[PDB]
Amino acid sequence: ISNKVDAMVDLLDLDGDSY
Amino acid sequence: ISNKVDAMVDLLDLDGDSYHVNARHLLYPNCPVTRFPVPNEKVPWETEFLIYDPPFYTAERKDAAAMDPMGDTLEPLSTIQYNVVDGLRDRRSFHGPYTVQAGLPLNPMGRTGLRGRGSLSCFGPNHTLYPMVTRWRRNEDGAICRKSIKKMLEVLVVKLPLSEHWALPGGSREPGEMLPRKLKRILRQEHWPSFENLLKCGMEVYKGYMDDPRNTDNAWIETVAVSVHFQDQNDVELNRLNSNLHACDSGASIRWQVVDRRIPLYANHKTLLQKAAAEFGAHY
Amino acid sequence: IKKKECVYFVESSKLSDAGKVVCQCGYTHEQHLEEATKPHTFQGTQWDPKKHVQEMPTDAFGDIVFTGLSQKVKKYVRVSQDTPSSVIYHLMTQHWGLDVPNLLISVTGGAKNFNMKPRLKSIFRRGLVKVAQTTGAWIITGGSHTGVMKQVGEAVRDFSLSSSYKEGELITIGVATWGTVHRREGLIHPTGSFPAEYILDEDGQGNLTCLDSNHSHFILVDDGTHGQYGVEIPLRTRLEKFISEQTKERGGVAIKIPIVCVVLEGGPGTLHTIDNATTNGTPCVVVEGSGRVADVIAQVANLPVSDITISLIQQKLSVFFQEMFETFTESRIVEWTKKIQDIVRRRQLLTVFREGKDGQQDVDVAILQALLKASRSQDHFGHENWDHQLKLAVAWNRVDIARSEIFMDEWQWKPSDLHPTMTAALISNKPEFVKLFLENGVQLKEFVTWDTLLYLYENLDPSCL
Amino acid sequence: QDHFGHENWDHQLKLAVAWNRVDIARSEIFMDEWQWKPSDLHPTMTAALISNKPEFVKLFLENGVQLKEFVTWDTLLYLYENLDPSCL
Ligand SMILES: Nc1ncnc2c1nc(-c1ccccc1)n2[C@H]1C[C@H](O)[C@@H](COP(=O)(O)OP(=O)(O)OC[C@H]2O[C@@H](O)[C@@H](O)[C@@H]2O)O1
Repeated sequence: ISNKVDAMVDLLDLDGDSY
Repeated sequence: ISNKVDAMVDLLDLDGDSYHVNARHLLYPNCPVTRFPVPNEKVPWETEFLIYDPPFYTAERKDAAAMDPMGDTLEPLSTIQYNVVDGLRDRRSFHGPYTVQAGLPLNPMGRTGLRGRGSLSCFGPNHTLYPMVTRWRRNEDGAICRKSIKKMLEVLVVKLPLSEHWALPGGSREPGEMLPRKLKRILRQEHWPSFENLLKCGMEVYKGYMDDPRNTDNAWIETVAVSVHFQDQNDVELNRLNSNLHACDSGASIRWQVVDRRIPLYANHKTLLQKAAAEFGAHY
Repeated sequence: IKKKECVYFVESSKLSDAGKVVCQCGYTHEQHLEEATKPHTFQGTQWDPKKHVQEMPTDAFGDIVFTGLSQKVKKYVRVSQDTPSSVIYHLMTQHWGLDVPNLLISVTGGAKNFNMKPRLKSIFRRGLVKVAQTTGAWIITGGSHTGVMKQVGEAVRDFSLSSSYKEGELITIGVATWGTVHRREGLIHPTGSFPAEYILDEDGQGNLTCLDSNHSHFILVDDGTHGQYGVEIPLRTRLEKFISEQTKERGGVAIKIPIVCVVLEGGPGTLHTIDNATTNGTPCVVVEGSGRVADVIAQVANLPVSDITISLIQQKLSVFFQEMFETFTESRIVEWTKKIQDIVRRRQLLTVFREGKDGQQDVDVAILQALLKASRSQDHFGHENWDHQLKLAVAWNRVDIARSEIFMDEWQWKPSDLHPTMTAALISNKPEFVKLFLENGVQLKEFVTWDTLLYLYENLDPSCL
Repeated sequence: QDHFGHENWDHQLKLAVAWNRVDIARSEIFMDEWQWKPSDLHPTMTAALISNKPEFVKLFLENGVQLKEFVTWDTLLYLYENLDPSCL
């Protein structure tokens, strides 16, 4: 559980040439 | 785990101004005399409209309609003249010829919302200058002293015993205006010798209008900025002009102060220093 | 004790050199760093720096501790500009005790102080330390205490004093300029075994600079001059080119030491370094938004070659040095267009650390994506690139990358090809790679040969009973 | 506020000591890159020690206040005059 909550705390910060 | 679930419960609830300002206050330095509100759009009467009425107030001390110790007046009294030089009172403007529409003068840079002069002792634009003396902020050797990459200055400022700010040595020409280029504050603060000789060849920073908090709709302070600058570290002139400090006004403190945008100087003095700190590439 | 190979450029500067442009008192006249030829030389002519600048044994080579900042000893040495890179490498390894690095991390940018977003700080200074903690890498910073070279020192301070772990010491090498360092006086002593102290004074300095506190080692270069800034550049690239050519041996597999550049806010000189790095084939990484030259490159990184919109996009130099964007210079703008085009043209050698899209992955992962992409793009004659990448991954001790990048790709490989790597992993005691190779199908019953056992027993732990 | 140089930072730290808000005292006036020497925290270190705020002691030790140099003879003499009056 402690290793999965860490996987969730970080998951919620997502808001011609021719020469 | 209990401390991290609390960090997650709270995480999921996320679904032009160039007209004179310091003169358009609500109060005036002394007595109630509250001004009339004037928004930014309605400051230039040249292309704006009336429906305002300022609370007439004049001279603040002795005689609103006489002001004999201060010299002039216009109380349906033609007498006075707002042009050329006249007698000991220039009454000219460094912003071109202004308007005498209502018989009384008008500060060209906008309508700041009053009728009579507060403390300025002349309806005509009073003339004054603020000579700032700057040295290059030497450290224990020549070096100079850069803040990040730009050099730093040191101006001379004086704090009056009761005044709660610092001011560049200024003044207003006392007994006469053609008489010495040797302003009254410096005279009281320094034993007058050759500061005149030094100033006459100084560089002119800002000829224009001063946003004093004492402009009403007339009698507005315009100023000229002379900035004598010293380059060497000691000089006959630096050592002399540090040894010529008498002052002795019971608390009047004259300390050399560094230049920054955080000096307790008045707002107009600060913007004048900003103008003077751009000719030499200073820090500010 | 090796004060004879490392020399320093010293020569009288006021033989005949006035200008005067920087009048002050004189061009470092008598009773200064100029001490040797204080009597009359022949003429002096025009200084013209082949007026022989003597290379005598160095007088500033010791151990420096900061008075009231830290309490751990730090090594430094004064080095001439013409010192061969091999001599410096031998000095750094054999006599400073530094182990051969697994990776070079060049940190470049701008000297002028600046601030970024707290999130960017918290991600960058937490990833840069972990890039080195696992790998045993070297951080070639900019030296002194201002800007990008100060922020990396802050990063090292944020680790070595909060989680002060001896296991995995942070090795940051500071390359700066002698003649630019402020208080180098009281640091000159020709018998240098002394632990002298540095008075970290940032106020006193004028057109000079003080050394950063948080740096494991210091290297100072000089021409016997004062106030010059562009002197350490042609000994940093030259040193890095040699360290990259140098090779590691370790247990069974030998690798070529990689190198990477990490940019931040930079001026005209950072852009030139970025261009020179990619030309030699060294990947570089750009963070998503902090600075003048970095952010321009970050924004124009996916566009095809269609440019000189730079007149508009260069506003990010908000202070507008040389007083605005159209008045930098037409020549300098047309020069920067070519440089930006050249940088963007090498897609493989350049990466940008886009915040929202890559930081959640990591900064560590992208900073190792750069090296893996460079190795993949390098010409290799068939199959050599995959095994070189695996060899690098063994030294990285990054099992997550070694899996997700060079085993999730569908290249041809036989289980026998992993035997030289299996031996290195067994010797170095990395059970996580043993598990990975057993998952991929390395049959031990066939891998364990008589010669493999004989070689393994010659590489026991020397500290074992 | 106009402050003549460096006074503003130390005034903010003085306020933060009284706030007993270590999170703000960190995130706002130590995450900003102003110049400071570890000696400048000594008057604040003494106040924190007297008021028994170990969270500020930890913050100042992280920022680099070396106790071996901070603890002077006069500092000890001043500290012993500000013991807990309710203590034995
Ligand atoms: N050690 C140094 N070297 C080169 N100038 C340095 C410097 N210390 C200072 C410095 C001095 C007093 C206060 C604060 C800072 N200055 C100055 C002079 C320069 O005119 C200006 C442009 O700022 P800049 O940002 O334009 O600079 P560059 O882009 O050219 O590169 C920057 C370097 O750092 C390395 O990692 C390489 O990457 C690259 O040689 O600052």
